[PDB]
Amino acid sequence: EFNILLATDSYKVTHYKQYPPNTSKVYSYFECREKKYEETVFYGLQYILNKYLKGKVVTKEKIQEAKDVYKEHFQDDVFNEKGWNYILEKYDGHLPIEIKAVPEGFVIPRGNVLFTVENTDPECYWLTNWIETILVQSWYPITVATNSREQKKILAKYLLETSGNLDGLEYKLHDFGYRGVSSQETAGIGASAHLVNFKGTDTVAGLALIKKYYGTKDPVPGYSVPAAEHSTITAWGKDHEKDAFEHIVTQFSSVPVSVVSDSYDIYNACEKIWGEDLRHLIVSRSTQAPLIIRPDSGNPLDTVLKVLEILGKKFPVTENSKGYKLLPPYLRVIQGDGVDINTLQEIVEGMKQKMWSIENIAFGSGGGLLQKLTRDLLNCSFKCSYVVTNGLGINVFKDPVADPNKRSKKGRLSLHRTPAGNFVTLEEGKGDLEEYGQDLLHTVFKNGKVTKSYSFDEIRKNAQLNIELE
Amino acid sequence: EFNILLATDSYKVTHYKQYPPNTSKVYSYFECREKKYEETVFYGLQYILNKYLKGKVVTKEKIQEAKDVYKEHFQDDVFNEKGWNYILEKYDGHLPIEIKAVPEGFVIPRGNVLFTVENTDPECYWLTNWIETILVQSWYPITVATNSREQKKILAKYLLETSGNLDGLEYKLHDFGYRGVSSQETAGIGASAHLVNFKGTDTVAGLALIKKYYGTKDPVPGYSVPAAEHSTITAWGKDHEKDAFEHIVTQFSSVPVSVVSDSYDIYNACEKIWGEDLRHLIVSRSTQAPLIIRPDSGNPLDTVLKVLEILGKKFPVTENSKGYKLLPPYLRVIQGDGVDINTLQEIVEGMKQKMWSIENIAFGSGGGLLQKLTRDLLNCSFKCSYVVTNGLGINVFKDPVADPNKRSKKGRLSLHRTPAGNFVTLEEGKGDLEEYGQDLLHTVFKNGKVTKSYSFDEIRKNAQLNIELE
Ligand SMILES: CC(C)(C)OC(=O)N1CCC2(CC1)C[C@@H]2CNC(=O)N1Cc2ccncc2C1
Ligand SMILES: CC(C)(C)OC(=O)N1CCC2(CC1)C[C@@H]2CNC(=O)N1Cc2ccncc2C1
Repeated sequence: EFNILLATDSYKVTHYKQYPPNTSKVYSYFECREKKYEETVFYGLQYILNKYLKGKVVTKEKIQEAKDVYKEHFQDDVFNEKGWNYILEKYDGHLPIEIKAVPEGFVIPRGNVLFTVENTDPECYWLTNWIETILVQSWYPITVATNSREQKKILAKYLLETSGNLDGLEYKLHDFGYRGVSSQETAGIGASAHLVNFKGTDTVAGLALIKKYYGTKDPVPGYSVPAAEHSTITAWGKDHEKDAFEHIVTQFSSVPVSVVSDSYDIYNACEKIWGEDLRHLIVSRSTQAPLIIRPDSGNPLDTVLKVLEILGKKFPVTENSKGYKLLPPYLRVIQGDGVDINTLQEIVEGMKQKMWSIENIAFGSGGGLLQKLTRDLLNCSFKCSYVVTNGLGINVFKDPVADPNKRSKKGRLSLHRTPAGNFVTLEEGKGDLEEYGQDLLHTVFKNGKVTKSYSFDEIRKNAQLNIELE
Repeated sequence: EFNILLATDSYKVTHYKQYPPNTSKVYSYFECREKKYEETVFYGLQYILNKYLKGKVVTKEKIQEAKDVYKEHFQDDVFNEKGWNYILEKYDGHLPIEIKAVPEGFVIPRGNVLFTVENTDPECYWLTNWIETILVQSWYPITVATNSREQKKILAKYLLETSGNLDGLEYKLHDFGYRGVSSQETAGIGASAHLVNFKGTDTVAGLALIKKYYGTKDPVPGYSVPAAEHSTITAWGKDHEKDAFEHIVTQFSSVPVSVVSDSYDIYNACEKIWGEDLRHLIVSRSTQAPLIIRPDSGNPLDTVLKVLEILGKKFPVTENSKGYKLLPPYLRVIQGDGVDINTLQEIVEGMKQKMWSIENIAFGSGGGLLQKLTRDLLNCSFKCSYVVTNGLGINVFKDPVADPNKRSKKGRLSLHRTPAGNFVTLEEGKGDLEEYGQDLLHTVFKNGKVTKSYSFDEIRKNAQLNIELE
């Protein structure tokens, strides 16, 4: 059993004794604080609301367990038993909290309010920041979705330049990250975030998360194809790599198949094994079932270029209408080693310079896609901006002398469209003046109930690229 | 409800069709591959074995669900229903797998076998690498434990040099990482890995994980103390920072209390508020209840040094027997911003150069400790080294021409003590020659049962620093 009373930073257990006396309201907000990643995809809050925050989340037993744990953990009795019992007795253990959020999938520039949190009962002023820790973990799906989207921009730019269109863009960056993340839960969350932008994944955990918490009209939100790993090649023995390749492409003769080719010598594999010995098994394949050759080692750019050079001399290459070289439709390449947002850019630019179409290549990314990301990439942060004490509201904030970048916003916040159609966050309750049209934040959680939800289809629509919007 | 049939990389669903015909055995191993991190702490496999791998992990319902999901995911019927049904019918859904591993908490040089996996039924040759994905996630607790231990070495060195002993070392690096990790599950796993080396944590999730899967003689494996956050200071209003400080130290007058002091001006807070206005409330405190001043912004080293210099002029400083400056026992500092293994080193060395004892300071680390780590840091990797096909065992491996660092080991593996008492991994079944004594790996999992396990107390003992043992 998950216990929300045990799902906070230890020090937050002690904060109910630290706020000003006679405080009836604590109001806090989340932003991806300003100073590359100029705009962020808001995604993942709905998962947290449903899995952890909604319904009866307080019980007699959970309160007693927290009491027992904290007694030993602090070697002291500090723990707001009275405060938690109040929620249990008054609200049947539902959290007296209201959360307002920008719609999921929305693409918002840095430094804007993305969601706000406040208590709905004066007794529970302490609860707003109790749940900071769990809500701030939304940094992860936001960051995966954003970084995945930025890679989609790079791919779109180069695919368009080298081919004249964006056909198949949504399968150009595949999630290989299941083994390389920190947990099963992280795998599902991160994979789901990547699927906001693409349709290809091997991180199966993402599928069930989307089905349970978001939903799609299609049976599944992500797809894959058969592929070898080094074990299915090397098991045949060093002298039998050709036998492995032949067996595998024949087993998967009528679907696309990726075959890792660098077990011993990627260049030999391309030029002699695929390019000569087994060439007859390749050139006979359907356009709907290409062989996808997979290098997996060496300098990513150098290796991709050398593989393409080798294949271009063993297979019939055409020149497309943009002037770029194109392998025959039954043959493609996938680079799935060392791919991150930086190396992706390097590879596609290198290909373009050597006159190879991005049509020729797909990418897989594991650690770079799902694990090599932190909360400080987008400066995802939760801060109190407004309190009511003795019936008077005051606008509060931090502003550390040595770091203006950590200054936080003041007062009650709202998010608005500007006259030019951009975004602006209004501070100090100025949204109440109604000079800027409707607040784009919507109540998504109130008093233990999820009040507004988005489908995965809606999220995908909101997160589209401008070029996709033609 | 976790389903092991949906907890693998998609392509592994297709591998049972790719191995050589009549393969009865696939044998694989995990290492932290050689190229500072020269030695790794082996920790976390026991969690995976118990939570995910043991007992009846296959049911009719789980098979049908996987079948239904993969049909859509692959747009084809590639799923091995028969193979999974065999496990259900023959072994009541228990995995016919044997896993041997080095004891948890063991500190082992890079490039050694840490665990091995093989099928115990010839029909389940495909099962060995099915579970690669889930087992490889052990990289995370291994890496957190290892990186946390490397930071303990730094702290030990400087604490010993500046004070003459290691008293309180186990509380010098505190886990602040709960909000900065990618999920609740990751938080618990990561926190538990840090607790292999230290006793201080705010990531409460780590406590219940340890209790459930490992166990300690003590009631809890980790501890904390009351502390403020920016919201409990700023809520008082910008003109009332002093009132906030006074309220908090008075509420927590007889236990240690950390109070964040950089909301507006860290240097003013130290020199004028703590150092003058509230000095009388500080010098009266017990040595068991110090005020711990917490800066949280600016250059970490520069800020710590300036804070110490300020405090040194407002409070009575002594010189310890090693010649280093020491704040009075009722006053300490905690630096919890921007701390990672690199900045930790820079701060303690800078303090040493300015003649400040490491006794004066403790560290908190969040993102650096639990999130800013990837599988490539220690090159944690799972590879097939031995197969049996047509009754003949063959030693198998990869050895990519362009990257000798990715070469894998050959044949049946074992771990041994050398004549000088170091570790060596024997390949090609050479352990059977008995020239190197007994295999140090133990069977930890066999046919659905955990066969050997370790308490958290034993893991801690195994992971001790030499300087602690000495
Ligand atoms: C056919 C079409 C053009 C629509 O799509 C593609 O051509 N793609 C290129 C090939 C593709 C699908 C997209 C990526 C997957 C093949 N999988 C693969 O190579 N894997 C899986 C995996 C998981 C973890 N680690 C290592 C690997 C190696
Ligand atoms: C008294 C003794 C000498 C034994 O130990 C210390 O002096 N310590 C320094 C103070 C200590 C305990 C060890 C760390 C905790 C105070 N907690 C704290 O500042 N937090 C918690 C937190 C969690 C997430 N993010 C930000 C923070 C800010």
